[PDB]
Amino acid sequence: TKKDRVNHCLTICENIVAQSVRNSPEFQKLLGIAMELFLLCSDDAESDVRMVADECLNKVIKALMDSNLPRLQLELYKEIKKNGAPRSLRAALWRFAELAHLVRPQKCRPYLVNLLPCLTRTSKRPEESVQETLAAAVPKIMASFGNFANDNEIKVL
Repeated sequence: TKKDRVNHCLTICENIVAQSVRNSPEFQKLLGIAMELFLLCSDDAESDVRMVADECLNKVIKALMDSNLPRLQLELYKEIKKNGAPRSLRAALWRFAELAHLVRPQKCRPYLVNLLPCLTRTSKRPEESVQETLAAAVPKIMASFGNFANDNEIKVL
């Protein structure tokens, strides 16, 4: 049934964006649980649950980019590292490729080293939907991180 999941998503979404403090550790615990909730709902059989969780990811990202990118991008990476179902993987992949230009020079080297194993796993997959998302993601990820690579890391890619 769509109604239970739609109402749960929209409730968690509205609770997180309406909260003004945006900086406590308990808010970051709740935020991780919401990124897990919406990226799970991105894979649901019911099309309304997918559409709502996509709108909730886009809302909660744009509501928090001034305050919590260093956890929004961590949870999107924690989904790409799992190598899961096509929809939840894609729902993290294209979002992480948008947010890649906002990452600090202080963290580009860590994120590249952590993403090379993900990029060389997601490249193996038979799904043309995942491969067409990866074709949009690589040009944006490498424009953000490609100066932080060693020559051997480029060759492995």
